[PDB]
Amino acid sequence: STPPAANLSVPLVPAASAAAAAAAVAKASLFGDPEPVLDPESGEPIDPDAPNEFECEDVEGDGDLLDGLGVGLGRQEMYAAMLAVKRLGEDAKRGVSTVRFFGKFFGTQADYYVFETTLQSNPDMPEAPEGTIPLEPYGEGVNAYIYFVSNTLGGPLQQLPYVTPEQIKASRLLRRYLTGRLDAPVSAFPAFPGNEANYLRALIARISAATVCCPRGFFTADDDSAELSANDEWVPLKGREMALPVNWSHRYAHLKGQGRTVTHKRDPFWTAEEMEAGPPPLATLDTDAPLPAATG
Amino acid sequence: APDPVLNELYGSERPAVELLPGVPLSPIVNSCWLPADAKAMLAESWIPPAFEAAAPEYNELVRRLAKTAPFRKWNELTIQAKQLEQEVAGLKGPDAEAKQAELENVKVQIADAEAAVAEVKQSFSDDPLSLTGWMQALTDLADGGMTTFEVSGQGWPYCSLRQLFGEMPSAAPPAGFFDGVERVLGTFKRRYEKERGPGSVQLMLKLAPNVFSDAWSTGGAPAAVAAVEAYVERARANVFGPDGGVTPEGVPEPLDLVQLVWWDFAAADPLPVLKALQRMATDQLQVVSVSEPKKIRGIGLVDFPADRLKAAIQAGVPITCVQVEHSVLVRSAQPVLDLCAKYGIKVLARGGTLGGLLSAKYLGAPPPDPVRGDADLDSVPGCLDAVNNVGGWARLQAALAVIKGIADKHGVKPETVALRWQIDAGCFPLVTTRWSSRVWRQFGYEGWSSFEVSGGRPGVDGPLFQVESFLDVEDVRALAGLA
Amino acid sequence: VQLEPNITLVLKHLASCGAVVSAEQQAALDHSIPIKRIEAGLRSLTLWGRLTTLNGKDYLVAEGYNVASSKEGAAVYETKYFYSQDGARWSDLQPVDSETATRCARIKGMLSGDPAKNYELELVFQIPELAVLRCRVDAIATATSVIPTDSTILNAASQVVPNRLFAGAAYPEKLESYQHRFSLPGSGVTLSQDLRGTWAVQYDAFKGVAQVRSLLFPGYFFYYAANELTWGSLYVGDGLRNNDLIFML
Amino acid sequence: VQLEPNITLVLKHLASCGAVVSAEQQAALDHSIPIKRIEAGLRSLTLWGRLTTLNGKDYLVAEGYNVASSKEGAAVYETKYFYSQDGARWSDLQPVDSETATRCARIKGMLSGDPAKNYELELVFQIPELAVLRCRVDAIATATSVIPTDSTILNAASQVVPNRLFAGAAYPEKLESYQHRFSLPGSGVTLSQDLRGTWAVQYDAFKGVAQVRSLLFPGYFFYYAANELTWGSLYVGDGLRNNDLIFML
Amino acid sequence: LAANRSTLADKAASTAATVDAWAERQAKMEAELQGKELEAVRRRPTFVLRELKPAVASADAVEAAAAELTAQAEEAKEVTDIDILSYMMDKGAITKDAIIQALAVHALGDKAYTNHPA
Repeated sequence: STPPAANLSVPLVPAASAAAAAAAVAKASLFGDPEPVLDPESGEPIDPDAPNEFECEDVEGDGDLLDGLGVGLGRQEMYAAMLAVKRLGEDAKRGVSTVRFFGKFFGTQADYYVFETTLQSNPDMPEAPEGTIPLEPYGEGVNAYIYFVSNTLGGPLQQLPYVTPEQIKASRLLRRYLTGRLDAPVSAFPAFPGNEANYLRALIARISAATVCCPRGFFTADDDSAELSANDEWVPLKGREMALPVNWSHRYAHLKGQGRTVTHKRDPFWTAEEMEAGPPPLATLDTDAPLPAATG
Repeated sequence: APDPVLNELYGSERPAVELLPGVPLSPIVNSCWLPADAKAMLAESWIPPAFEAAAPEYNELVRRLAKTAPFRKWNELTIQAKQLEQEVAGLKGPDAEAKQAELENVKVQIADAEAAVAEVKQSFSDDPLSLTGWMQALTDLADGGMTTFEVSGQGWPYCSLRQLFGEMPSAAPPAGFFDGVERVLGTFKRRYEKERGPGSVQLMLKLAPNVFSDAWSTGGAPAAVAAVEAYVERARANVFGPDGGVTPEGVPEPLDLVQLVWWDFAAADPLPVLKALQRMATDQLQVVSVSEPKKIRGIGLVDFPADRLKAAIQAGVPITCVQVEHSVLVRSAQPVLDLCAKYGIKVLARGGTLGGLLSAKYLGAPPPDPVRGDADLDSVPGCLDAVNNVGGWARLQAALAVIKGIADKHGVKPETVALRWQIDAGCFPLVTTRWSSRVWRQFGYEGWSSFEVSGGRPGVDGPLFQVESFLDVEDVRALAGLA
Repeated sequence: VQLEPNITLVLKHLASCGAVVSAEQQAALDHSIPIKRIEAGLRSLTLWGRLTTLNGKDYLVAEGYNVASSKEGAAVYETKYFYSQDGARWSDLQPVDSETATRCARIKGMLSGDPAKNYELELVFQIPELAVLRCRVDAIATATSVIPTDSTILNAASQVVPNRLFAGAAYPEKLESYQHRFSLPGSGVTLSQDLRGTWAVQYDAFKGVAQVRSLLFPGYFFYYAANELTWGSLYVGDGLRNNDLIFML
Repeated sequence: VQLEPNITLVLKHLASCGAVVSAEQQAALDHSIPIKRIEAGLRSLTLWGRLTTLNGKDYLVAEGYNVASSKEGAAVYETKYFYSQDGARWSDLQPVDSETATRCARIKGMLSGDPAKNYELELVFQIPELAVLRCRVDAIATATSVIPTDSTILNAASQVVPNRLFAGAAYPEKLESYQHRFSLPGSGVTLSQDLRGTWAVQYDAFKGVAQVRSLLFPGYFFYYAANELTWGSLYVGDGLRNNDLIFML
Repeated sequence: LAANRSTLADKAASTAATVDAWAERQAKMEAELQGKELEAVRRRPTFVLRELKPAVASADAVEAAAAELTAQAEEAKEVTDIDILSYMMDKGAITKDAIIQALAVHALGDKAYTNHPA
């Protein structure tokens, strides 16, 4: 009795896999040094680009921490993330000063890799129209960092635009799976002002403002400003003390319900949205809002 | 009227066709795979008792010189001189003076023709790239009847993937894959057009933009149009040298055709690049007065699916030809054939012989092995993929036995049958040229390298370039049954 | 062509999706999977998944069957389920009667850590947390358990056995290439016969690895490598169900 | 059962034997082996070993082959070798002549990392380093290449293909269970018809894993996991065999 | 099963024999090609001396040169067409360009004016 799936005759590689081949080549290029390429029409070598001088963090180290905790991506993906961070910070066309790996967003057709970077020259932000909540300029609470998003590690790398309070307010109303491509209508109702990229940027803003933390006492909050100066006298806690949520604090400013880190009051009465007072800047994770009670 | 070249060479009544209103098209198109790199090929030089019978001067030049237009004109002028001398000797009257004036005119014509003959004979020896192996190969190919060419090479997936989908440094020139092939074909074109004919040899390029690159993705439509314009400029610099790129009247001479090959459709739609190439193919009138003269005479597409080709038709793009893979054993793209028949656009058939795998050998042989390597084929892993898509080596053996029987029925090589099957389906064939003592092997002929055995005849056979097919109804039934 | 999915290849191919386990728990698994496999007399025992709790002490859950037979048109596997807070020591998950199996589906929210927790529901009903965990595992297994088609065959005496001559699934991108475990080999039932938009397949043609994610249960992943025929699946995350599927898509 | 050996399995089961690769090289292999495999027409291409060098840029060597035929009473695998200093880019490892290999044999100590070096032998002879590396690699490959006995089988057209109905080597703690790949499947020549003390075998019966170490070449290791039915071999060290073996036994 | 083994071995041997036969046929063809080329190379000097239709050298001139070569040889080895032609070009009566021109005129074939009736 011949079994059902006896044999099949397929080519070595499907003839419709150019995109996967390009992604694989881009991810492989992250390793080693770029070999010099001789020019066409002659034998003279093409001089490589002069690299940019940037700053980053230890990606193998926190990859090891996350592997020890059993969270995050694999240890074989954190190394590629390090190499992608190095490639991004090393490029001269897009001049960054600091780089950091935000994370990874799943999708129904592709996934998003997100890096938060500050630039050496912030681009131009169009002025807020009349009758709308004024936008936060680059460097402020919601637009402190500029984000880059790619589909596969390495490869192309787009820059997400800034985020406006309207987009943040509209994002809190809807609930979607990310299609994986950056040009896709998020929703018809509730209406969303933008394509997939704007929704992704708003989600990133909310998540970053909610779930980016630093160990307690690491920083000291500026007495009148909203700045954090590194604490010189900080004594590390050891072992399982960093499992209690009382020993962590919010590293970024609380996102108000208006759509901004700081409320914009009209000039004279005010609504309750404008009088929204938040927590102290370095807010502990213990003093956070619990989820609603379930049936059980 | 039939093509004069194909009339004398094969007794063929086939009338010449035109791909575009200006440029003609040969019955079979030669895809040009370089055997070595262009650098190792552009450096080759033909220049090495009181008499050397084996010296290239007495052997190669006497054949390459008699094929030039100045020498033919010299011979014809001598013929007319002798004739008109005969009649003027016969007449001996008042008309004899006018005829003697005609003889003096043809005498000065002979003088200038002989000066040109000496000029071209000197031009033979003062350039190294002429008379080499590959230049002679392409010259013989063009003199055989297949004057159209096609830049191609090892391609996705059997090639370096870093040279296709890799990010070049910023300082690098805007040169893409299939670069040196253009330079070699341009050198051949200029040499051939200097020897004989103003526009005798055609050339159909190939544009393969790396749509996965960072610049293409982050740029947009202006980046795409800038990239295609840069490619067109570089291709003009390649086909025509820095001098001679423009006609003496001041209007640039345009390219023959540009083939667009797209890598992924769900990544980036080819509408912007198609519109840009259309605008480069059309000249923008102002009042009437021509402005921005055409740089490309036509646009073709490669391996687009039927739906995408229809979508490109629906956007106004003047597509003139499409090349697809459609052989006697592979019939995966039938819809494209019907769509092109409806819209009246030429179609080119790559494959046919599965890369020389339908030859006299392999009839009972084991499958070729990549690591060990086979040289009669062009790409071993591509041949194995073709075998797997057919189904296996056993099915290919059965099909090759059937084809060999059909061939021996008439007396033709086992590959002319497949090529004539391709021609009968309307599509134009696309055969890969062969190199280095394997010349004419793509048509099945063997031991055709030396002049002693060839005698100047082409390594093809007449039945392939014929208006009426030599395939009887039983043969057609068998080949249709091959599937 | 494989007979049982590896625990290392699954963790390697599903690491990107976040389906990872702690290194200490991984070594403990490597040691203590055969111990429980021999202590329980099971020919097959693999890690089924990992469920999150209100503590760091997640539940690692492993399933194992001794016999698997065709019964009333259903490929019934006599599965046994075991749970462990750490990779070292395993306990059993006793099946749940229908009354509590219906009174356990109304309890929502992510579980606590101690398996001796009693939920109180509405007179008051006391239900153990282990019952709730068993219900959630059963629901996910009913909805999701996925294997490539034709990977199983029916022999004499009506037993489903691995198809040793399985040559692989052509078109791994298509959902038709995959089927539930409890579908009979003869029946042409696949994941295509499910709801239209509840399964997302992303296939890398170059590396030949297809990846199927469940959208109705967001934490279920299944990889299938075709160059070497190796398929595995894991559920990572809480066991709750995604009701409002229509709005999200 | 398995179609091709899995690199992660090899690195996981040979971790004790000291055959290890760096993290960067491991990831680079994971991403780069398929690319080089598909660039050529090779159905198979896997890591062969890691030879140690003097500067610190170890030579990673991989080997591949398309089809496995039987010819002159032996299994002749037409192989192709590639080397690298980093896991990213793979370069060809050219085959050497006969007299060049005889001269190869006279160079001892670890070869340096730079592939542009030249060694001087004796009338003087210049020996490139890549030639020495290929000589050593082919020597080790010829000497020791283990697969479990009858894990392959002949077929129509007489090609040595895998045996999809492989029952598993019985008594796998003995050398009669393993054989050189060159030995034909039908023949009874196995790992016991060579010298009596040039192979060591350790066996864990509970986990069912066997480790075969070559003593002629102290860097060659092999594993056979019986429960999963997966086998694989690796080489780590310089390509020198210990001629002073007898005093060591 | 014994017969199956025997038949499989026979089939493999048959395929190997086919491959070897193709290789030896190719080698024989190449050898015959080399023989033809060598024969043509040997033949060429006589052809260019005494059988070109556009007469590079008149019969009287070439026979006189051959007679002088024979006389100078006897005073000292046998005359050869290659030696006759080499001595003739060293004498300067025949230039290389005339050889090339006549050979091209001949290679024109039927299109040559010599083959033309007038």
